[PDB]
Amino acid sequence: LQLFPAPLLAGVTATCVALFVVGIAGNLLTMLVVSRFRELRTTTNLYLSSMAFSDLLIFLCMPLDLVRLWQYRPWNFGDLLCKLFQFVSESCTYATVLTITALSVERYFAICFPLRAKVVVTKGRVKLVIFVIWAVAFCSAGPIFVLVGVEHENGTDPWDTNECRPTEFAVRSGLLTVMVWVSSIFFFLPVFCLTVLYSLIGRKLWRRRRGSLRDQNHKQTVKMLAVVVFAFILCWLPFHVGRYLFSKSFEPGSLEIAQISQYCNLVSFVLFYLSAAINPILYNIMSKKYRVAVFRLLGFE
Amino acid sequence: VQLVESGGGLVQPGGSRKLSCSASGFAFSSFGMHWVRQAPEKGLEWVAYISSGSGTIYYADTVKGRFTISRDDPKNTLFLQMTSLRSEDTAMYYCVRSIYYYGSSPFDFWGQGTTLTVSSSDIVMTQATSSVPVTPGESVSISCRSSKSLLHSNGNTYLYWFLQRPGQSPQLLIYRMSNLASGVPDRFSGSGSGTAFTLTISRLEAEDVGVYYCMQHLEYPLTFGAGTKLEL
Amino acid sequence: TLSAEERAALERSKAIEKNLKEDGISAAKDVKLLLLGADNSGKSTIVKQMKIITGIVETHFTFKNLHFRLFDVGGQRSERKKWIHCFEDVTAIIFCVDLSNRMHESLMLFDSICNNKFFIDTSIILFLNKKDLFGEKIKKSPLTICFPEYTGPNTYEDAAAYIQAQFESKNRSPNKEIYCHMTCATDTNNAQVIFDAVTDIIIANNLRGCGLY
Amino acid sequence: GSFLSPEHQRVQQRK
Amino acid sequence: ELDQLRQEAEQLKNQIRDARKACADATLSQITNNIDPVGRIQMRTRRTLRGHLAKIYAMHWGTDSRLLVSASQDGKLIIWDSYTTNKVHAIPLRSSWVMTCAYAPSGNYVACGGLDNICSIYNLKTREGNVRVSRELAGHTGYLSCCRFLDDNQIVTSSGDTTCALWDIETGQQTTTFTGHTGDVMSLSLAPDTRLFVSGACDASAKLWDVREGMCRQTFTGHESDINAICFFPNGNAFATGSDDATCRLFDLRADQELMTYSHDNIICGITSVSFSKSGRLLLAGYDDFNCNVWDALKADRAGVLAGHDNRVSCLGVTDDGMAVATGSWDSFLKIWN
Amino acid sequence: SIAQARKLVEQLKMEANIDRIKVSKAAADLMAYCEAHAKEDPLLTPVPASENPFR
Ligand SMILES: CC(C)CCC[C@@H](C)[C@H]1CC[C@H]2[C@@H]3CC=C4C[C@@H](O)CC[C@]4(C)[C@H]3CC[C@]12C
Ligand SMILES: CC(C)CCC[C@@H](C)[C@H]1CC[C@H]2[C@@H]3CC=C4C[C@@H](O)CC[C@]4(C)[C@H]3CC[C@]12C
Repeated sequence: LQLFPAPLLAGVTATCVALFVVGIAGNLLTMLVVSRFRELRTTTNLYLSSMAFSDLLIFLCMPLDLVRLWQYRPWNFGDLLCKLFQFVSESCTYATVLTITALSVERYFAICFPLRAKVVVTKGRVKLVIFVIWAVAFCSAGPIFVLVGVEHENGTDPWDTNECRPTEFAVRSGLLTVMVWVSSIFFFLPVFCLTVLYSLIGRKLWRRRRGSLRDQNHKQTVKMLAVVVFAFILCWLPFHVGRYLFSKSFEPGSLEIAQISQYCNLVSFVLFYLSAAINPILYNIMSKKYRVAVFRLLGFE
Repeated sequence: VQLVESGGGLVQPGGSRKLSCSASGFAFSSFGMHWVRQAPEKGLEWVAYISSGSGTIYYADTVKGRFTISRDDPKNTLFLQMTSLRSEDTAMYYCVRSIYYYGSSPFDFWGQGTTLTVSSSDIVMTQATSSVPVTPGESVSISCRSSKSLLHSNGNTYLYWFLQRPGQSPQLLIYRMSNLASGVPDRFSGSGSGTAFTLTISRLEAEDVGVYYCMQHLEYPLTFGAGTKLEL
Repeated sequence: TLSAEERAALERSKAIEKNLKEDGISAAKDVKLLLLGADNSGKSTIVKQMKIITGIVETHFTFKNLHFRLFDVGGQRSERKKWIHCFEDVTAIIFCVDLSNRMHESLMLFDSICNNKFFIDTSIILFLNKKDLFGEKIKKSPLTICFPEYTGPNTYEDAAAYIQAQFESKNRSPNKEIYCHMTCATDTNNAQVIFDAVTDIIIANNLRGCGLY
Repeated sequence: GSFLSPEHQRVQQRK
Repeated sequence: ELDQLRQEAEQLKNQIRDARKACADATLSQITNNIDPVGRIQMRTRRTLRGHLAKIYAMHWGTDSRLLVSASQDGKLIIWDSYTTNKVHAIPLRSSWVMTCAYAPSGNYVACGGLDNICSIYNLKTREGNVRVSRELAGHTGYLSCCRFLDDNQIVTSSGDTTCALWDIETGQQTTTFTGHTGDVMSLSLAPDTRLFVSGACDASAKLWDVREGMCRQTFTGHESDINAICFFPNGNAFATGSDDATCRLFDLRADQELMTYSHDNIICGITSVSFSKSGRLLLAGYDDFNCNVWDALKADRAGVLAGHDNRVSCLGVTDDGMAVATGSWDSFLKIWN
Repeated sequence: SIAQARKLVEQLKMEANIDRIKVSKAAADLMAYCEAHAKEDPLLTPVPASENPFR
């Protein structure tokens, strides 16, 4: 237990179980509801069901993260297995991030140009948009296979000494710090749409009663536009500053930036698995159709 | 309801000729159309087929490659472009309409004919009789035989009967082996076995004298039988 | 589909399904509006453009590349409960009131329509016609004749604004809005007032479809 | 997902 | 004088209530108390007929037990082939506010009508290849609620102006007018020999008519709310009636009362449709709780549910050979059960 | 309202002069119909899948 102190690993494994059985609950429920009720198969629920797939696959890779977090040593599970867990989770965050950018564009056109004909991306070509997103999700996480892999200590017996780490060729060449700069445009480019398009949507909706209860309904709307913008900032700014300190930690003669990467990448651990759980909530909790569909599915209301 | 064809005449062999068929009095866009030709003393012979919307085209293997069928739904016309004309293509070409849904009557109206005069795995339908001496009031039975069972697994036996009076186009009598067509009297009747079929006329009149054909519609190409002539 | 005739029948079936979808696309870009006035109010006269189609009367017009369809059902003198579910899927209800005997009848009609079990989520455009005839007969015939609990100074500015409160007090549902507009009955403005109000319904329908309130 | 080795800094002074 | 004669009508109603009281020897429940139950009727969806855009208001089977028409408010009347799910015809209607449709027992004609107060007759065997309107019968003052063919020349239509009517499709005029209901007539059902028909209305009343005579023979009053659905027993000596108070009832034309009552305390929404199976042992009833229930028609047990629809079950039907049940609904799909 | 109210008693007298059988007999006749036509009901007792046209 050289990584973190002994009770501190125990508190993360407790709160990640609670994010597990809640994250897979609301994510299974979104795929069940859109499949059974043909009336709920809108364009918005087709983006949310593929986003419910990414938050289901991320939580399947969560057992392997805790055995790596409690034991970074040895790691004798699989020399080719740990390439896959790092590939599948990191390809899923690309898709999740780019789905949140996809919902921000479509609820821009639904509200800011409500009578528009929608010539470019029709409902039939929405299914093709989800395949372009998962194409860029799988190619941009593609270089994980060259980058990361099990690595033993030079000249030692590797039965108790391997590490699923970025191997020595990647830290030498500089291929790692290229990867962080390419992983960062999955943070800067959605935040330049989530904070631009949602600040233009609230520019229209606050123009309403200037142009009683109608005020109260557009006050709960921008209250929901502020939550899904700030919860993207809250979860993904510990992430991308977390893996930037990881890349700079291998720069020669640096220890003061190394230990900050131990703790920024631990508070980025929980917020990354919190965002996979509350993404079913934030998009499906003010929908009246969805709530009567769950009760019609469950049989209790 | 009428179909009128034009564009037939004396043609040198090897050349070309276009056949037109202009339709009047029915919704032409929803019918599939056939071409059927008749040699100067022989029986009927299927040529081509185009469906409704031109989505399916079949040809006879005699003409596959050198004939082209096409339809004009805004102008209500049908076309047969004929290339590389041999001396076996001297015939009289008939324009036939046919519509297909559940319970319909295909092959129920025939055109008038164009005289094209070129200068000089299938199912075989057998009408072994070719001439019967007939007296009015009597009972006639025309028998046809097939080299494959025309009965399908759905329950239909796709065998059709046509009558061609002397100097006229053919005319549907019985469709799908038992169904009397609209406009023909009740004295015609059809019975079958899957392989042997019978057409029974109860009492003869003078409006029944002609040549009787059997057709199969189980699979393509559609093969007629030889002619069974009735005379006085 | 094995037979030669079963193939051509299935080809006809697919041609029908394509023509059914090409009609469903052309009809989904239509705004359907149900006219529910009381007796003779102004309902048959607010239809600026007359393009019709005793039964049911449909008038239609187009305005700013948006095609409106207006369904009057005043000639259907039957029990209203039986055919009211036919119009469950309209965008809005356009209610006309004549401000110039039929006042408490129009209110009891408006109470039945606004609290209907098919017309929750269906917002209402309330026109109040003939304010050019309401303006002078209030000088001769005060609003205490029909509304005895009126405690105002018998002024056209607030007698018309008190009657508007009597209709909007029947709403009893937050999921539907009552837009309101006092027509002068000499105005070439009802096409725009419907158009501005239908846009606010479509935006608020889209906020509900995007899970965003 | 989002760590350095438990024995990180001591091998970097050795490299 | 008008008070004195209706005072005599008040005692004349007391006579027919006492004659119904005198004929009540034993309940149908205690007569059928010893026969074996039907068990548990489980049916599965064989076909699902997709292609209507708006919601479905009526369906009717053909007498050949294979073709069926369905009506919908997207403005199309579609003839289906139930064995292969093929669309034989699609008839574009003039007014899309259609509430009923019928098949001719010959198979050559299809009728429909609704909020336009018109019963339009469509010819299916044209010789031009297209389905066209042969006659539109216009004499009713309320919406058309039901229409049924007697043959290819006579049709009986129900209407919401408290009047059923018998038409002549050759000349296009009413032959016999049936008056006497005070509320809107919401349904009708023909006798198997087509000499009588019953009609249920919004005044909670059922009336037995006479076709060549034109008179009301019997009046049956048991329901507490609006009757939406009616169907004759297969031998023509009883009928079933479904209403908005979530109750079906079996009346019989010879003892002139009701026999059994089909209700459950979990059932709170009204019946939209009823029909009988080929022996008359099952009574299928469509509801607003989105599913259909099968009732043992002789013991009043509930034996089976047909739950497959996302919206209200609006129409229902059993074939003449008794093989399939088709249920249409407001979620724009027809299904077929077996 | 002067004569249609008196035409009401004429129809009400015409449906009172009818012969009602007893309700035990009409319950026994509907019971006797369903027993005789029971075996030709494909929804009550289903057919095998070889004779089912929808399977
Ligand atoms: C290499 C990168 C930068 C280019 C491709 C990634 C980004 C910029 C592209 C790829 C796929 C694109 C999305 C495709 C689908 C949709 C849904 C639509 O309703 C709004 C636009 C939106 C949301 C697009 C936004 C931009 C998008 C996410
Ligand atoms: C290969 C693994 C790791 C991930 C790939 C899974 C992705 C590509 C698959 C799995 C399930 C699929 C989704 C399920 C079905 C639909 C409904 C369809 O109308 C639009 C596309 C959509 C939403 C699919 C998009 C692609 C999808 C999300």
